[PDB]
Amino acid sequence: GFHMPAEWEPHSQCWIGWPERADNWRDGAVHAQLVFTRVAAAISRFEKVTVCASSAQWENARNQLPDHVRVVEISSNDSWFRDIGPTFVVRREHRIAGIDWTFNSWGGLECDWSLDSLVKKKILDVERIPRFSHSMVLEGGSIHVDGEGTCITTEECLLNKNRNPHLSKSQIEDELKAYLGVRKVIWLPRGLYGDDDTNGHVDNMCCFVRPGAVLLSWTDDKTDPQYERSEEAYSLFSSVTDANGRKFEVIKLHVPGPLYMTEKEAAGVFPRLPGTRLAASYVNFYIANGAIIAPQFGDKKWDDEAIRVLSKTFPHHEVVGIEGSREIVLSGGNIHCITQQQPAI
Amino acid sequence: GFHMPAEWEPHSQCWIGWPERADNWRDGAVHAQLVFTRVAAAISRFEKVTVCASSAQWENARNQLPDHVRVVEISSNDSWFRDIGPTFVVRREHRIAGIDWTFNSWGGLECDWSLDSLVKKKILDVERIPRFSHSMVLEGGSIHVDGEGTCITTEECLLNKNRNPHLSKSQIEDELKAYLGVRKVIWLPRGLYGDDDTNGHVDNMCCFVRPGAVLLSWTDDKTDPQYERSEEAYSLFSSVTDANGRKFEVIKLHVPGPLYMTEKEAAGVFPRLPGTRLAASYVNFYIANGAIIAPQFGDKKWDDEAIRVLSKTFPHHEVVGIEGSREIVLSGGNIHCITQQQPAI
Ligand code: NA
Ligand code: NA
Ligand code: NA
Ligand code: NA
Repeated sequence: GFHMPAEWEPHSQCWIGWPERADNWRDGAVHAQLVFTRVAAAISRFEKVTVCASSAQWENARNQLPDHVRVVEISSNDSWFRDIGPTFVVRREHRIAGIDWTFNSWGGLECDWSLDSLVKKKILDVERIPRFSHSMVLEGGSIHVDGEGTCITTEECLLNKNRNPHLSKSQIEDELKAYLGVRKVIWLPRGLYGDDDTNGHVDNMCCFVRPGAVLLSWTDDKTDPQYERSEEAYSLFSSVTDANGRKFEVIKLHVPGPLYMTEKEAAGVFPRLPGTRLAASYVNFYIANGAIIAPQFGDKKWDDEAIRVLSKTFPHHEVVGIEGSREIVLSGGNIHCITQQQPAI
Repeated sequence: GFHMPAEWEPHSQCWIGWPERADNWRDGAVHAQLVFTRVAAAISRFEKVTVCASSAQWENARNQLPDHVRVVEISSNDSWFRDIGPTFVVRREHRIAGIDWTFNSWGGLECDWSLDSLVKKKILDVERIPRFSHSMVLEGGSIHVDGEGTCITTEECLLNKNRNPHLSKSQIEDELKAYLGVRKVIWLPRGLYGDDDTNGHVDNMCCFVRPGAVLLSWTDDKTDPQYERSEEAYSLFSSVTDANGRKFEVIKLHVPGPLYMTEKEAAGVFPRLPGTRLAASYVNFYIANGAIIAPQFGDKKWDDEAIRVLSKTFPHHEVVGIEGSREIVLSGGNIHCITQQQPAI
């Protein structure tokens, strides 16, 4: 009787990690920490925030973050709490639980994720919230829900042999149905071009706005490899209905750039290579209570256009652009990847 | 308008650390961890418990402790949360706060306590409880209160030049009055003989049973050096009144032994020396909601007598003796030293 509510439904708080590993974040994560502070501070205007830092980083996080953000000590390999935090479910006796999916470092065998694996159970232990363990590998960034019985995902990620090669698509779909409380799963073939680290997480490709409506990463440039992925997703959405028999409205959200890691950015990481195409999309935003917390990549034309489209799309939410989001995407993710909502009960 | 309530007043939870340092706990703390589990499990029958472990120990603590005990990650140098946890105060607007006294490793300059110093603020941050910082050095084990305006302490500890040599007795007393919400401080000259590590903490010498009544560490052996300390305290209690003008009832609680570290015990620590007299007293018990959690040192005569006296003294509480408490005292403390109550509001 539990289900995953939509991200726009009310939250009691948001969980965020704290970056530090010098081999993934340039210059010892100094720039990324400034942006994590900016994101946490912005979200905290709208809902309570907990930032989780290692022992070595706790004082730094506590100094940078404002007093009304809670700072706890939770050790991790890295700081992508969308994927390593628990996925909370509600039953409207316990009324909230967390799903502890198995983590495997985004298909990483094919190199240590043991601390990251413990993040789900540690957060649930802090909150004294029951844990539902699952042997299936899954990351929260790979699924999206409308809270009304529909889930969207990508085949590129969930059917990759680096995830659950013991399972067929039907078996995976049945676990999503049972654990997320959904009745229909929409399988986009592919996520964002260039998102090789996650194998095409849906949260970088498409998300719900409301039941029956999605934002879709888009480019008007038919010569760019993103075009065929976005067009294929657009065609799928235009050909199917949701779990309640609604047609989809699709709103295009144009990708920046393309953006590429510079020599200076790559040199700061102790592998991240000069010229690497960045997996950048404005779709990787977080919905906080009454707010959209949206990336800004330092590409003025597309940054301003994304704020315009998000403001029109979410007319009852305050849209907040976060300067410096390029510093998150240099390490492979964005605002949605670093957050995990806790639904209110 | 805040004051420290008595330890027998209702608690919302109890905070406990988790031992691990091989240079203070024999055999890598394996024996002490069994006893910390025993104490936490016993307290948890009566009130909620949080055990705080380092990243390296979190899984071990989580395995040993029962499911209804919360396990959080808080780093520390060592695990004496009576002295390194916050002292909570209540105002019956915020109704609870924590005092963050300065810690200095029990006068330790005259050798690293930087992580221990952060424990107070970390616990208050987890709970989102306001923090009152104090520049004065103080450990919670060095004071005891009745919740009705009286505090007892020792001169041996608080007037030692290794604590607050900038302050006179009057200045220290005024800080206790202001921060604990007390109107009279009773200064025992001395704590327990042999308690050189803490310089005679009151919690190993004497504690309140109820307003107007104390338990006092005692020996009938006039040849033992404890006798003159206990007799001096008995005479003081018999000569003064409390903050409300009550005379004191004194109940004697006979020390075990004396007990001495064995060669085998000392050899297990990676300094703790063979033959060291142990600073052992049954006074170092914890009052949980409706329970007395009391040491048992493996000295059958005095262990049984302590349970008899505590059961008579606290007729409305369940007395629970903890087997293996000698393993705590080998490292310089006991059940009261490893706990810190959080008062209910
Ligand atoms: Na701060
Ligand atoms: Na991958
Ligand atoms: Na356990
Ligand atoms: Na000392």
